[PDB]
Amino acid sequence: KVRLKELESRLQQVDGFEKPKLLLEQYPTRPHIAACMLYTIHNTYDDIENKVVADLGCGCGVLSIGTAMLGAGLCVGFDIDEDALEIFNRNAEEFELTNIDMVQCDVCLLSNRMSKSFDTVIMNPPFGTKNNKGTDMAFLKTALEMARTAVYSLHKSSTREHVQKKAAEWKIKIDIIAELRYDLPASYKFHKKKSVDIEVDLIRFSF
Amino acid sequence: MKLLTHNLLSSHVRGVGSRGFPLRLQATEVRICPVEFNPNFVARMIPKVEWSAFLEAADNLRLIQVPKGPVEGYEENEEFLRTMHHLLLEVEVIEGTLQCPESGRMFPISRGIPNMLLS
Ligand SMILES: *CCC(=O)N1C[C@@H]2[C@H](C1)[C@@H](c1cccc(Cl)c1)C[C@H]2Oc1ccc(NC(C)=O)cc1
Ligand SMILES: C[S@@+](CC[C@H](N)C(=O)[O-])C[C@H]1O[C@@H](n2cnc3c(N)ncnc32)[C@H](O)[C@@H]1O
Repeated sequence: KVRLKELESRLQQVDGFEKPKLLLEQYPTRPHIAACMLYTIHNTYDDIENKVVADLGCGCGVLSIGTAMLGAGLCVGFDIDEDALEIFNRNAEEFELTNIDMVQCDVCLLSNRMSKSFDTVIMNPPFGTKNNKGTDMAFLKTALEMARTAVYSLHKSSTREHVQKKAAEWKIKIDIIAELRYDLPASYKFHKKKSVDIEVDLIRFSF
Repeated sequence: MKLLTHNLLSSHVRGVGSRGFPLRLQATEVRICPVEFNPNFVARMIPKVEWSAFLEAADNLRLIQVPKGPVEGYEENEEFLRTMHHLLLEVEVIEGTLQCPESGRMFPISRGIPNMLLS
């Protein structure tokens, strides 16, 4: 049994990006965010232990590392950037976690790939506009195609109504399980009154 | 890349439409990596494995005596679950290729990571 503070402590030991790529919105999932999110997924919903899990936009691996310590049978991380994945591999090896794999790919181009191959999908996606919609919405479409049971994701709280509308169109059950805030990299604050932090919803999608 | 991961990457839901095809695996470098045995997980995975694709991949990695399908009583067969644990999770492709059946293009596996981009 891993307690919440213990989990968060461990996730503080995950090393981040060596030269984060701004265009890909590279920042590690923040330890308190990841710990509360994964602890809920495991202890409230039982959506990790003995499951096969996908982490979309896995980065340096914070969410996957935590998932692997909570009893997953296998967590597979997916990211477009090889440099992120090199770091993730290093982190997994440091933690001695061998119930992990990772794959380099573009999550927005996974139509009909790994359909219903995972129990659970978890993600902290990018938000940038990609073909008229948030990249997070492209990630969501992929996640729902890949997942059998549940998707857990962080979306801007400012987009809540849009997410709710798409879930209804898709006949997906949606539950907003927490309202969270965390700091973006300082370099993201490019106009005077832009907040340093971002308000997100942790959302559980299910079928 | 583990063989369970190859199986998921390669998978298609079988239905009324035509058969999909797996990625053909070749390897130049393999390593054995112990994973803590989770018999509950392995038993859950048995009915989800696409067995023809698993057998092809295992043969290409020079694995031997590979179970040819799910055995009688397999949730109670600790030996079969232990064997499948090893073959699905502990045999890692480090350097290799995945070949797309519809194009013939090679997608490289390097440092254990498949690169599925169309570079
Ligand atoms: C038969 C295999 C094949 O056609 N592809 C196209 C790539 C990749 C392999 C697909 C895929 C299959 C199974 C698992 C995964 Cl993780 C991925 C998806 C498809 O993805 C891409 C990614 C990038 C591009 N473009 C560029 C410019 O790189 C196209 C397609
Ligand atoms: C906020 S970071 C995710 C944080 C991650 N959970 C971690 O702990 O490092 C967003 C990630 O999405 C990846 N990414 C961006 N666009 C992508 C795409 N189209 N497909 C896959 N990964 C993508 C980035 O490279 C980056 O690692």
